[PDB]
Amino acid sequence: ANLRTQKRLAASVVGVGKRKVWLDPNETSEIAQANSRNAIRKLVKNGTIVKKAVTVHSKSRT
Amino acid sequence: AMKKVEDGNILVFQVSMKANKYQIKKAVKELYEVDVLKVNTLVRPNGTKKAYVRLTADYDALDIANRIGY
Amino acid sequence: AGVKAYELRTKSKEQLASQLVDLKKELAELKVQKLSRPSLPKIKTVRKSIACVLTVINE
Amino acid sequence: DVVTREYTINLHKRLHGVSFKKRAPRAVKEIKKFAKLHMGTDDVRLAPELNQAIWKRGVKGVEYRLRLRISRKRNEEEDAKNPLFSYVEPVLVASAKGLQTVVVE
Amino acid sequence: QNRAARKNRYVERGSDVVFGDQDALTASTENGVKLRQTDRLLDGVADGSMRSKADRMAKMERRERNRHAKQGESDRHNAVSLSKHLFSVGKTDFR
Amino acid sequence: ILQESVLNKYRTAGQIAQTALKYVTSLINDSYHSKQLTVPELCLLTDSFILTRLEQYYNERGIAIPTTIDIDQISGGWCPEIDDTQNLLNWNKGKDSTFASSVTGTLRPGDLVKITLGVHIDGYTSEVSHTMVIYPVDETKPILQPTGPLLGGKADAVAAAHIAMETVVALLACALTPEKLPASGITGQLIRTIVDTIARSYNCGVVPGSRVRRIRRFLAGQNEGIVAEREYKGVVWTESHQEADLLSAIPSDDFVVQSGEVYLIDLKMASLEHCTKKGLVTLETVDSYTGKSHKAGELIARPGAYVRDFAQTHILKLKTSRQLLTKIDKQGVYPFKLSHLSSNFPFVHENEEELQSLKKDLKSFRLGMSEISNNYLCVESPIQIARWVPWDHILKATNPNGNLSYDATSTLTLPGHELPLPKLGVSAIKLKSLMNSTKESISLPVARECNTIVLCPELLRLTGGSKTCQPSWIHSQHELNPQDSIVQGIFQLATLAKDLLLKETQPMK
Amino acid sequence: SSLTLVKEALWSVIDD
Amino acid sequence: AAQKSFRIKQKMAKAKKQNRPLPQWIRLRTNNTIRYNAKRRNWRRTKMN
RNA sequence: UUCAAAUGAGAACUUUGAAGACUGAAGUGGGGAAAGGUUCCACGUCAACAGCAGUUGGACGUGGGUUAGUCGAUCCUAAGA
Repeated sequence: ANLRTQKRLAASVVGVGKRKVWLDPNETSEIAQANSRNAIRKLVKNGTIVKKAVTVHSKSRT
Repeated sequence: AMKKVEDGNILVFQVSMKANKYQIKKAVKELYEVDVLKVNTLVRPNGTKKAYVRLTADYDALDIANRIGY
Repeated sequence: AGVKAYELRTKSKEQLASQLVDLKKELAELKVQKLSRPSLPKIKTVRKSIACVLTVINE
Repeated sequence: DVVTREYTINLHKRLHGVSFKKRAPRAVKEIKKFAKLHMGTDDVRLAPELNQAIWKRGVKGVEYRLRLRISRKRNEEEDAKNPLFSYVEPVLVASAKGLQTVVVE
Repeated sequence: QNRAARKNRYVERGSDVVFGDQDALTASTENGVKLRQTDRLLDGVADGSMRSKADRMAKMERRERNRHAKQGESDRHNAVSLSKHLFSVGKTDFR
Repeated sequence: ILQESVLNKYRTAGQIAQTALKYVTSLINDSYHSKQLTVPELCLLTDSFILTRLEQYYNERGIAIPTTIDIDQISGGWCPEIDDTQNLLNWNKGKDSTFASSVTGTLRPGDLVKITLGVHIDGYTSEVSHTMVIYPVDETKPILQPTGPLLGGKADAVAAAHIAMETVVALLACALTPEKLPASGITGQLIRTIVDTIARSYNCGVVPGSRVRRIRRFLAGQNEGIVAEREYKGVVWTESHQEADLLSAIPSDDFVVQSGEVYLIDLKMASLEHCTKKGLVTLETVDSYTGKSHKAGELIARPGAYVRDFAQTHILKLKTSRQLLTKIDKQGVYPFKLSHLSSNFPFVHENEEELQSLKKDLKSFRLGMSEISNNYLCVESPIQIARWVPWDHILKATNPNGNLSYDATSTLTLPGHELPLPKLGVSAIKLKSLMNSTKESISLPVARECNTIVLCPELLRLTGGSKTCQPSWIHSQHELNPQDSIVQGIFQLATLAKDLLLKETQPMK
Repeated sequence: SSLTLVKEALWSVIDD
Repeated sequence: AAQKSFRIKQKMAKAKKQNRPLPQWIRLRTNNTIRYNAKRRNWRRTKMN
């Protein structure tokens, strides 16, 4: 399969880059069925696609 | 185009290159007996002219789409 | 098939204009089918009938 | 035939004099070699956790000794060569120093 | 866990019993087009036997170009017979 | 298995169909024979009635077959909406008088009306149909029983339908007893033999779509042309059998009917009083395209029934389409209209404002169905007219590739890879070409009779009966050749049924 | 030549 | 570009409508010499000025 | 650069995930002018091309897509014609 379009659309929907967004590899057919931002939003809320919180840059030392 | 119907009460036509928004308004009003709110035009990459036609809320695009056949 | 010029030459001006309008409506009705089916030969006949009527009028 | 065993492997002497940008993939290949030697099967499946354990200190900082669990298994596939395959997992322990190999239930 | 498991299992609707095993209603078209999409290559040709005839003919005529290693039916780069600059102390035209 | 739960569900599904049949046959006599409703107005009223009845009794339950009213040429599929009435006019405006009944909705005299419908509960279904006939009125008579019997080929057709119906009923009744059958135990060989000789006696050929078959839960044969199945025991009479009978999967040999089973009968007879010659009886589809041809005999229409192929999936871009797909898949695997899926459709009370509400909903549903159909999720159940072809054109034909001609842009696949007559190596595409390629474009009139039965010791006939499908008295000829094996057997069967036990379910008041 | 024979037999049956 | 003149856009539209292969129902014709489109164009191979 | 799985006849090169690194705000980022012209996006999809490979592609086949009273041209004049 090929979830390139889905990763792109999920990034554009959630408002982050593709480096963040995460696709669970088990729900592959359910993700590949999606070809629309509404479906990607459904997968965002149900817990199939998540946001991957930020890589930290601490300033304790500074 | 079909989504734009229910979205904005909008029809989508292919029209002449020699035409303009006034003529398109007049032609839709003459053929299909409807008042038009605005017309928006573009020229496609294949050389034709596309026109989005928004109808007033009095008239519904679904009726005209059923009347035409598509 | 289609119209006949010798038939139209007897007709009047208003009958000819009405026939032209009807042919234009029929052609438009066919052009919405033509986008779903590729082959639709009746359009040739009506499109040439329009030309025959216009020729008679100009004559 | 179907058996699981703990082992420890000295990667220092196997990677002695290896390019820094080749040290960790060489550790992967040497672990596959190790499993093939001990079990006698060509197909060897590492775990991504073992890959993480190798690549934790980057290409050129792999630990000198690692503690592995090699589990031989059947191939349930339709039909394949290598009717058995080895599956290597990591053992996360205090330190791999001072241990010897033992069979597991 | 047992509450959730007893809520989990299914009732096996009739949609399943009909169309689980079955598939391939409105089978695979060639160019992956919808019902109304205007396929130019194959609108005129109605039947599959002559469709295969035409495809085989195209594959037969493609060969001498594929031998010359063109990027398609559009690569017509034409190479000259000889270049003047390649044949020629002081200033020279190349290093 | 025939449990009490199964068979009482069959009964209460059947008698709803019976009383709805009585309702329609009520209404038509109210409208025409009595001192005026159109076809599509009858149809949704009948379906409203059936669902209003279904609500009282009983999870998967509803209408298997939407009520179809064929008229005088159509083998099956005619069941239009109220959307399409002006469309039918302004499409068929330039054509000729034929199909005027189906085009306008008003029925004429001498018009052979084949009604059919069905109802299902938890997958257990019951179909029924009846060929009735219009005949003008008596005015000087006080009671006004309408004047004149029928005489011609349509009369032939009705006679063959009724006689074939009763004979196959009796045969499947003797299926219980390995006795009480004239040896002149039971097989599709015998069934096809007796029905073919009845058809030959009355000079009315069998239509390709007709069949007699087994039923199981959710698997009746409602579609029979679109969806496939491996386990299908039953008999059909198509062009392959026509050519084989002229010479001398659906296997007929390894098929002997057994106890404890539910069966569907569906017989279609196409009359031949002209035609002059030997010839084939095939089917032609009706499209909405005026522009494919110039001839006036062609009918132009849009089918109303759909069916959705639950194996495929595709996210739609359109809100209306996705909501309509919800409404569809919450219904079952049986065909449906757009009117069935709505808010006000059963018509608890009925007025013009509710019909208007339904029309607006329909205007939205057609937009949804556009995208649902452009993607191959739902398909149309086609409108098929019976059409006659003489063997002369076929034998003089030229088919430069036989057994290899697909039709390639037919959308369903199963009517595409048919090969109706493997001998002579002609397919449906070239057969259509030959059917069109001739001024002998003779379309036949057809009569239809459909019943559902179950074998326990009695034959419990869940449809039919004398209240239902009592025949319009007619005046036919070619009335059943004596002096043969099979005819002796048939008459002995008819006499012996009076004792065999045939139970029949009555309609609901 | 099977089509020849079956068409011959079919002509035979339809002509009478 | 992106602020074209209509002349350039018209030429581009002609080029788009020309950018096709040859139909298959022309192979099947009596006395057909044509087997491919020799005036075919691609944005990367040849420029159309 | 690596590990597993998925897809597939076939995976060093495709997809997802798990790791390790890089550009390091005078970027391997986000947008534009000239030029190009559909290369954009989707669906199918491997004969030729991508100096290995290829299930992938700016390739091949078929479609979709560019909506302006307010952004620009259009108007003004500059050197000049």
